[PDB]
Amino acid sequence: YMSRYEEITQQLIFSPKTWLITGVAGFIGSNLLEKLLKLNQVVIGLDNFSTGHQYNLDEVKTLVSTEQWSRFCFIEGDIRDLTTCEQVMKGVDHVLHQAALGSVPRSIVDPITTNATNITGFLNILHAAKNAQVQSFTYAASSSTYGDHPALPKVEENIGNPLSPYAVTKYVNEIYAQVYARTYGFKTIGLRYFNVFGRRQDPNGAYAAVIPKWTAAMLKGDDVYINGDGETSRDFCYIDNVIQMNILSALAKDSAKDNIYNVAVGDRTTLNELSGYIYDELNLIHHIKYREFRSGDVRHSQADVTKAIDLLKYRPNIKIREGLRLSMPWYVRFLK
Amino acid sequence: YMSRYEEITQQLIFSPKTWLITGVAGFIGSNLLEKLLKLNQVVIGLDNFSTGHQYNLDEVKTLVSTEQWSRFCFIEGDIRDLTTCEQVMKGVDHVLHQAALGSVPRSIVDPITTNATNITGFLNILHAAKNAQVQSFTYAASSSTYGDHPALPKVEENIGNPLSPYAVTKYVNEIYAQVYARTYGFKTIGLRYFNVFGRRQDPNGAYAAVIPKWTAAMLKGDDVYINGDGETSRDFCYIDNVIQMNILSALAKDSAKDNIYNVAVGDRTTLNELSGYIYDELNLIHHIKYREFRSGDVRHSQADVTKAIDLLKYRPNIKIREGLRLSMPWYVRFLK
Ligand SMILES: NC(=O)c1ccc[n+]([C@@H]2O[C@H](COP(=O)([O-])OP(=O)(O)OC[C@H]3O[C@@H](n4cnc5c(N)ncnc54)[C@H](O)[C@@H]3O)[C@@H](O)[C@H]2O)c1
Ligand SMILES: NC(=O)c1ccc[n+]([C@@H]2O[C@H](COP(=O)([O-])OP(=O)(O)OC[C@H]3O[C@@H](n4cnc5c(N)ncnc54)[C@H](O)[C@@H]3O)[C@@H](O)[C@H]2O)c1
Repeated sequence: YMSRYEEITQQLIFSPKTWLITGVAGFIGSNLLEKLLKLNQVVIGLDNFSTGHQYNLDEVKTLVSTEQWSRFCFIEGDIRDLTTCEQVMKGVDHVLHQAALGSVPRSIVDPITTNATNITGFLNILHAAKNAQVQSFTYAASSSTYGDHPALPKVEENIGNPLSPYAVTKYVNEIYAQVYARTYGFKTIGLRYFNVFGRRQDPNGAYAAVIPKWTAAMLKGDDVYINGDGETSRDFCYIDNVIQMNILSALAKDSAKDNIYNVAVGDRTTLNELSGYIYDELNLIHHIKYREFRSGDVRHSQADVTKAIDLLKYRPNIKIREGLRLSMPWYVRFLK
Repeated sequence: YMSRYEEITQQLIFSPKTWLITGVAGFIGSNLLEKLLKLNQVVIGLDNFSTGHQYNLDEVKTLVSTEQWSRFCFIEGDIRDLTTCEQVMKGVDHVLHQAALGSVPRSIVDPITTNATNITGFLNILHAAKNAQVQSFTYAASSSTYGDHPALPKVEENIGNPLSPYAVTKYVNEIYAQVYARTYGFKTIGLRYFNVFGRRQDPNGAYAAVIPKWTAAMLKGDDVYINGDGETSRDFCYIDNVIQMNILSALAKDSAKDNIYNVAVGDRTTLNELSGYIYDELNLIHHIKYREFRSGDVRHSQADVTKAIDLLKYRPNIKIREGLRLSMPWYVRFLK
């Protein structure tokens, strides 16, 4: 039972709000779209189809009723354009900012466009939200910001040195958000995601994340590569936990705002064990090589979620094995 | 005497280099242009005249030889456009990046514009220098990076939270510089200026700095406003010290690179004391209200410069009194 979350959702259904989702055609964005429409919220969506896809939007349309779909206004546009940022803010209550170009490798190889997308784009959205006087503002941050801090588990208040331009951009989102609270009274929540996974995470392309990447290859009978020794470890966190945290953040009490929260489950899985896990789960629905470490890549990652548990009454319910199980059927349909 | 600096300056007279100065039409940039052309260097300049002035360029031209001036290539353009950054970099040995929009209050009113010049702008120049593989890269950082840290005097390795949008941008300069060193081997030096003053520091404009502002007001007989009770203190730094630190950094040994240095005197002067000192030196060339503290003002500011003295052989040889004596005639001229 996700008790607090249950209750917040009940409020929303009775007293529906207008939400903006940037990144809405992407993985986490379209997941948020799915749930909010299912709660009868009015949603305004913004995406430029860079890493996101029209087919994410089409899938969501099939997952929700037609009255629900009718409360969704999609706007093709770019967060790098302040003007489009302000137009989409008009009448918004709740901001959920997911639009970014992710990936640590991407940032190393083009820190320029990524800076414009992830810093300039974020400030555009942040400033426009302030001027529009939204009720809340919750944005996607990153565990990569811990950097080279050696402590496990990772606690919000203790971070190291950024090890990639991607880490920098996400850290900058946090600092601008803090200064926005100091300078304007504008109180936000930043969510440091830890390896999110589930339905509609892109398996294709040179920047694919490890779970969909491997799943896709296992299905195709292709090779399953591992960047380094396989001991590199992570806190894989199924999207539903992320959707919970975004919605709790949006209706957080004021004292819980201007804070950063780890979003994860608190577990550690190595890349060796995951390789196993995905195979076992895919083999139930009836169907290995080592290379060099990825540069700018973080060694070990495990979240401490006590802070979100405490302040938001976050209840992480779906762990890695279950979440794989919920996902593999999605990837079969999608890749066939 | 300025032993190491004097040594360096003689070397340059004998074996000229190509220097890029961004912000070349500004206060610090045009002072750097003056010194480098007097040392017969090849200088590439870039400025968009946002806060800079064509007349600073005209002034520098009257102070050097036509042959010296023939080695100044001036480009009117914006560090926000990467292409123009890449162009001004070809054949450059030493980058002195000074272009930015200063002023805390400016950045509160318009955080978007400060962001674009100070972070996007800075990152474009840093990336192009990296790509052109220059010998050195030195940038204007800021004492605002100390934020709310309570130590005084201020020591490079101990900083607090950034207290305005401007402070975020200057802090982010440092972070990107450190990330470029880790990621691409590209070692920069960042210079945390404290309260620089001297010739060609704009006395006009809403964001005018205190020494020039007060000096204009004294000569016109306008009201000298003190923002608070006058015990507020600063480490006022004559330009020539800053010129010094720039050139030392440009030619620093490798191990002195990827480091941050305070650039100041190490002394603390009150606003009360300063209003005295300005008057005193103005009246030797023969010619006061109290209001609210400015919002978000720093109470006391003083640098510890031993790291500069130690690693770069800096000599803070011009103190506030001397510097004010040297600057007062320039202001009398400029203002009549
Ligand atoms: N998936 C993870 O494990 C993870 C981890 C840490 C942080 N994040 C962050 O979560 C957020 C959402 O990530 P995701 O995993 O859904 O990736 P994703 O690539 O599916 O979605 C990102 C979406 O943002 C859109 N977008 C990108 N730049 C845009 C721009 N300039 N203007 C408008 N839209 C733009 C893309 O088209 C895409 O739809 C991003 O900020 C990402 O950095 C994700
Ligand atoms: N003066 C101080 O006490 C002090 C203190 C801390 C930091 N700084 C920093 O020192 C540097 C130089 O400052 P200054 O005091 O000479 O200020 P300044 O305003 O006199 O000069 C800055 C120059 O940069 C140029 N510029 C601004 N944006 C530009 C852009 N996008 N493209 C091209 N040119 C652009 C302006 O036209 C101007 O000529 C700045 O980085 C400033 O933030 C100064």
